[PDB]
Amino acid sequence: MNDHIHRVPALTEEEIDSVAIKTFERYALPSSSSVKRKGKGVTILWFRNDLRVLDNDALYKAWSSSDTILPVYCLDPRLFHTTHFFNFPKTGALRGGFLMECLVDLRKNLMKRGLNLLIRSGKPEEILPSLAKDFGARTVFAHKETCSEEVDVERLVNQGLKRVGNSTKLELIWGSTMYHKDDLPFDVFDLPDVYTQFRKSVEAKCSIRSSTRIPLSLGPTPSVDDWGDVPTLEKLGVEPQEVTRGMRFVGGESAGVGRVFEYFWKKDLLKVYKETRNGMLGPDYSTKFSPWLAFGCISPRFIYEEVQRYEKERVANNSTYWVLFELIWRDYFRFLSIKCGNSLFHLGGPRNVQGKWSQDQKLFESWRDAKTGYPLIDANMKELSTTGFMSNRGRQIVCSFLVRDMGLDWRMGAEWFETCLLDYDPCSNYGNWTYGAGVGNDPREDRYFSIPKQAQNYDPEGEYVAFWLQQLRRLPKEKRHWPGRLMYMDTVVPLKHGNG
Amino acid sequence: DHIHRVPALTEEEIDSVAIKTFERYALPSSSSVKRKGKGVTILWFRNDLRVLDNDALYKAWSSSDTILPVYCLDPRLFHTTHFFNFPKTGALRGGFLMECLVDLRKNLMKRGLNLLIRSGKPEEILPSLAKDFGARTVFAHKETCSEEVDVERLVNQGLKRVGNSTKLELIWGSTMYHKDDLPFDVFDLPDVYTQFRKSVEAKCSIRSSTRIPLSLGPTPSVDDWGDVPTLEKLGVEPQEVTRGMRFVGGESAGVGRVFEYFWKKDLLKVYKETRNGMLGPDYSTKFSPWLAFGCISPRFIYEEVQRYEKERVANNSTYWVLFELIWRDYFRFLSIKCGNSLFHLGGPRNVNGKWSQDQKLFESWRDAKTGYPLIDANMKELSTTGFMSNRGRQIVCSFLVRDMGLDWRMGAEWFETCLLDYDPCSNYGNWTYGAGVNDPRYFSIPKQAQNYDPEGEYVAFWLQQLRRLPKEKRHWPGRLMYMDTVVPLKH
DNA sequence: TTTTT
DNA sequence: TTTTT
Ligand SMILES: Cc1cc2nc3c(=O)[nH]c(=O)nc-3n(C[C@H](O)[C@H](O)[C@H](O)COP(=O)(O)OP(=O)(O)OC[C@H]3O[C@@H](n4cnc5c(N)ncnc54)[C@H](O)[C@@H]3O)c2cc1C
Ligand SMILES: Cc1cc2nc3c(=O)[nH]c(=O)nc-3n(C[C@H](O)[C@H](O)[C@H](O)COP(=O)(O)OP(=O)(O)OC[C@H]3O[C@@H](n4cnc5c(N)ncnc54)[C@H](O)[C@@H]3O)c2cc1C
Ligand SMILES: Nc1nc(=O)c2c([nH]1)NC[C@@H]1CN(c3ccc(C(=O)N[C@@H](CCC(=O)O)C(=O)O)cc3)CN21
Ligand SMILES: Nc1nc(=O)c2c([nH]1)NC[C@@H]1CN(c3ccc(C(=O)N[C@@H](CCC(=O)O)C(=O)O)cc3)CN21
Ligand SMILES: [Cl-]
Ligand SMILES: [Cl-]
Ligand SMILES: [Cl-]
Repeated sequence: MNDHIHRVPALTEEEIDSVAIKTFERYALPSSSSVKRKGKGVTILWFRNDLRVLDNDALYKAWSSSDTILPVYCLDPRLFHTTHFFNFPKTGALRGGFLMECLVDLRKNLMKRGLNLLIRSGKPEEILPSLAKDFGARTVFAHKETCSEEVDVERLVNQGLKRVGNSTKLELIWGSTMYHKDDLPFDVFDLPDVYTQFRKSVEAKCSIRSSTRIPLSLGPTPSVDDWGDVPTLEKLGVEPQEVTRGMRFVGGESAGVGRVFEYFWKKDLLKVYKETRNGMLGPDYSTKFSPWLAFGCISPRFIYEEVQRYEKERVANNSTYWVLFELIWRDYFRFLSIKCGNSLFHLGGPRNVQGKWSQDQKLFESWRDAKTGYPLIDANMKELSTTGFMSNRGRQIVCSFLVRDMGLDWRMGAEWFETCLLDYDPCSNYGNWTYGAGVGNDPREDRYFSIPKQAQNYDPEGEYVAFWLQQLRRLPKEKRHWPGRLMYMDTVVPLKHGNG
Repeated sequence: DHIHRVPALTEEEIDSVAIKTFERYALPSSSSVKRKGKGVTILWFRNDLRVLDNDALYKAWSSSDTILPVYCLDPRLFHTTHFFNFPKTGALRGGFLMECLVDLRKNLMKRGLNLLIRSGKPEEILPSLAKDFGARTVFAHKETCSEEVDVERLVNQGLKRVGNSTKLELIWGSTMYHKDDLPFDVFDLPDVYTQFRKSVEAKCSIRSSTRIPLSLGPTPSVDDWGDVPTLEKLGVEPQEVTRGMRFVGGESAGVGRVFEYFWKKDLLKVYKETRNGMLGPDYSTKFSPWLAFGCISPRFIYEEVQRYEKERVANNSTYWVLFELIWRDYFRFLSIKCGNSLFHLGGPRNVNGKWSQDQKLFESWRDAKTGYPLIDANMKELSTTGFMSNRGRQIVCSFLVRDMGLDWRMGAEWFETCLLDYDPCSNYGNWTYGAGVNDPRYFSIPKQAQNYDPEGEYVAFWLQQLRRLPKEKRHWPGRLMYMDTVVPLKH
């Protein structure tokens, strides 16, 4: 396989810059004298989880409705407080570091287009109105978000701008999804409660829009005395962390488009994606696009166009389709977050299921700290805390284990994923947790995963567990799955099914 | 005949009062706001059938040099109810709607505009008009519930299909407190009304009503402004009010009733004392039918309350009218938070109980043959007038759910057919609340009869056979004097 | 019913 | 906890 730490993408920094230039050139708006800018005044572009220049409608609209743009990112102190119910760190060190890399790359890429990124630490509803006043901005453009916390910030910013006068308007633009909200065959209040019904409808009745093309010249900015430093984690009360084993994701749009190139074109792996996507070990088994999608470093419309080109130039098969099937799951949970609102975060979930659930700290800590006694579980939980990533197969398994085998309040698992995952997204995280916990609005199915069966089918040689739990390396297949207590450790709970 | 027009003003008195109200609130001139070169716009009316305090109308006017107002008679409005298939719009509300449209056209014409009336789906009508007239924009008020928001989607996509350029602009209205001014996003709306009320009263201001110029013209050149469709064309047999309150449709009549209730009769200052009554126009504002169609707005009502508090009296009753309008806002915002759970058997909380849909039981409730005078008189008033007292609505809801054990949506859908003031937010909001399937309650029929109809005058008015009887037997008559009871009382 | 003893 | 045995 290779026992080195695996950079994602694995491209050299010079390969990344070359691919980035070619990609930006391929999708560039071939000049635009037709767009009228003169006399349109100053605008502020407020970045959140859309840290890219490519295929960015908020940026396009800001540019087309102004003569001067002030791009701004606010490091919101609330991002580094604690989680809602159980008070874990709101943002763990690994995602914190990924965010900083995203910001460094965004500033660099904006500079290539005649702009810069203003960085400030503080609450957007305090920073943005002050900037709008100082620079005389007519508008603040930003992407629309869906969940409670984010929409509350939108309200506070809008009310803040109002409080300094009329004129300055907050303009929120839909983004994030492969299928556009406005193009759906239903309002989101009537979103089907079954995914298959949603997928069939959009596939039959909708089209995917082309990527928005962005000009190579986006300047000028206003005259700014201090563009601000990239913040450091220590200032935010977070101890920096470096990956010591496994995958080391690299933040930013440049690296993100680099990974699309790497996975699709250089390694030619898209043609077998459906075959390998239930793997757990290494970068090759799946796209690994999720951290870049969560921060908006890349966009699904861009990915879809790359898939289209791959299908023309190389091959179209069930694997080239399945990547889109999975991006449609991302769309679904995004839209479902609007339909469900805060019931997405409640114990009973969307259908308000009753009864039970332990919050035993000792049990939870054994799951969190990879000390359950089941190698399959512990390896996954160790991968998570070490790298900020876990395989899709692993996420499903550790969810079932915590809910069903341990009997724990599922929100303890969801909030720990919120702390740890580079790709943390409230819609996808709480969506999949409620789905896996059996508290979604989807019809009743008892989705119990057998740990022994999962180990045999998806880690048949014990390669995955041996990688993360190196004391198991010397053992053959069967002991890797079931090592026994002295070699490994005690089991904290019995298994509900598939032998105790 | 014992028929009471609401308001009790002649058509000419209504005109006089409306003129004075329009002039009081008129925007004094406005050459300042420039219009020239701004092109054609379409104003799409739905349940906002007024000129006063209309932000959709003002924005359409300020962003254009020419305005085409349109109302579409949507055929889906005259199909059937969702679960139990009663008429989607009953004859009495249908008649009220047509009167509102005639008045709106009149009031728009007096401002140099007109009203284009077409029968059909907005998503088919509006894009065609946009294209033919070269409209840059279609302005309309934003709605909150599934059916209305689906029409918004279909119109938007229909405009995209003719081309880019033509944009649908949806404006928040309807409420006393503005959505954008709330101290929380609607996803975090308090599940208890009292917390909502205390929050908005402490942290929000009520905006001044939007003032409208007296001259709004011109319109485009239009060949046929369209006739008002008859109820018979739409598959509804006309119905007249044969007894009780006869509400008069339109903004003019609505502003007339505000004048009548507040100023002519001076009743606002006792509103809280009288509001649990059931007989006659005097006991409450009776604003609801005009509010439901948007013939009047709560910001205008608040401005009239302020003036009354200055020119007449301020006390607990003058406040209480605002308290109740805040309930209207709450259910509107709750419709967004709850979505379609507002219409489901289990409600927002998804309660799992057991509920009969027995057709025989439901019909004795519907047709005022329960054998309980208080219940039957209220149900008769509803079917005869399209209105029922607030006190009555609470009682008949309690009776249907708890004494008869019926699926509450049967009663909610019957209200949807009959009520002049039908509003999905307020109706299904109040039914879920009353049925105990709300976000956060039994009525004793005998107690209610004694406390809110002591002399039996209400039941006697609607139930002719009780009129001869003394109050003792008006409360509890019996089989021979009235009829048998279809179910016993739970308590 | 995406992925599930 | 609008009105509530
Ligand atoms: C308990 C649990 C929690 C999860 N939390 C998150 C989360 O916080 N953020 C997140 O992005 N995904 C989450 N997922 C979904 C999924 O596991 C990850 O998106 C996936 O593992 C990322 O790896 P990849 O990019 O190589 O995925 P691929 O298999 O290559 O899929 C391609 C893309 O499709 C999307 N996708 C794939 N599967 C899902 C899915 N199950 N739900 C939604 N989108 C999907 C992602 O954008 C992903 O990048 C969660 C799943 C579970 C079971
Ligand atoms: C089962 C049930 C169903 C209802 N259905 C509707 C409906 O479809 N449409 C509707 O407008 N009202 C509905 N209501 C609320 C209320 O009964 C009526 O608004 C009221 O009777 C109208 O009479 P009024 O204008 O004279 O009220 P007033 O006592 O004079 O109150 C003034 C205004 O405040 C508002 N208001 C008062 N009470 C309520 C309330 N409980 N909920 C919301 N707003 C209120 C109304 O806009 C009303 O016009 C319902 C109540 C119940 C119990
Ligand atoms: N990025 C992100 N955005 C979020 O909105 C979010 C997360 N992450 N992670 C988990 C938290 C928890 N979420 C919650 C959980 C509960 C309520 C809630 O119950 N609110 C009440 C109203 C206010 C109150 O009384 O607390 C409700 O009735 O909905 C809201 C948001 C928001 N969640
Ligand atoms: N004016 C008005 N507007 C409405 O939206 C409305 C009324 N009146 N009167 C009652 C009906 C019933 N309402 C309903 C009831 C159920 C769903 C519903 O359950 N929809 C599904 C998705 C579509 C489906 O599967 O049927 C859902 O999951 O929410 C929607 C609207 C809309 N209601
Ligand atoms: Cl976008
Ligand atoms: Cl308005
Ligand atoms: Cl009467």
